[PDB]
Amino acid sequence: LLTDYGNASASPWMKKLQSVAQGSGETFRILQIGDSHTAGDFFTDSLRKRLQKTWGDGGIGWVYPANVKGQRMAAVRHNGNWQSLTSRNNTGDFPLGGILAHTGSGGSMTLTASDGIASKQRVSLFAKPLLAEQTLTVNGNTVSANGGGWQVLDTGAALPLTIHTEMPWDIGFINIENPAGGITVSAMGINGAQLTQWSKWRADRMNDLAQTGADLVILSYGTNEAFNNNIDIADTEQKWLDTVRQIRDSLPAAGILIIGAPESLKNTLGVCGTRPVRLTEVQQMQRRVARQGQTMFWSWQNAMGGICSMKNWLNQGWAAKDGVHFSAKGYRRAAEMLADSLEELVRSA
Repeated sequence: LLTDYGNASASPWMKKLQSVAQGSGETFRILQIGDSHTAGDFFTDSLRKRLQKTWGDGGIGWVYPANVKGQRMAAVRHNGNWQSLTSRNNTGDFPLGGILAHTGSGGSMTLTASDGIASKQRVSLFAKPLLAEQTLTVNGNTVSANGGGWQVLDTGAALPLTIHTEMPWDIGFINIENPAGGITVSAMGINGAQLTQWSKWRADRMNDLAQTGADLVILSYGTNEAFNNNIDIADTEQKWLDTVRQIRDSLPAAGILIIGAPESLKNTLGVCGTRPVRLTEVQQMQRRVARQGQTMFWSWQNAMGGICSMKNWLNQGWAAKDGVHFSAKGYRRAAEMLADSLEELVRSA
């Protein structure tokens, strides 16, 4: 299921994960960026709870600044007055990930962890203040910008977290990491997104990517590319290759895992089919990019039983009625196979 077209065992990130597994106390950061399967958080949260039991709870990682309509965070509940906006249907000066929230004046947001937390955690925010040296507060502590523009505010707090803004700010993702180290899985999804649609994000998005501190980037797209009957594979392959090349430029020390689209059905009509017309070209392309870019490739379709399997998963309650999206227990099944593959790769070093 997992093919390594690079050199996993020799990699700097491998060495970091190993070090964390003995309890170096560092944080190993997994950042999954992708479409609806990522945006729902069922895949990533299942992945999170497993790799955290295996190698340590590093915290929730990077989460939304506010509720995002039709999208989901599993590790935090949001309660407040900020208004989110995403690159899905809209234009905006987006930080990496396509999500921001307007705090407005006298704004307020509380993040409460679905489980237990206790102590001070490391907190980091993508933020952009209206005025240059502006402030907000985090559990009552004044936290200050330096100059204007998008930037990362480094602070510390315990959960639950309350962020007060007297005057307007735009807030991106928020990082929340356990100081004792371990693993974080961060879900940066947009419903319906394609990998090339990072272009909708601000020009410095890669400078944001470098700041996420990710040690392993999981790129999970392909489903909606496959739904464009008129997609141009060669050009798409170039832009995909360019994205891999740029991730490597600004995250020189990270692993890259490309998850090939799972089987989707244009029609659940008839036993087996019918697949989208361009699904196989897309799937194949994703593997070519993985090998040329020397990345890891995990075949979601092969994890399902290969071709003509989505109908099986549909019948078994693993997939949603539409034949594209999965059920919550369907995603848990997929992600667990991936976690399997990962631990398998690690143990073999």
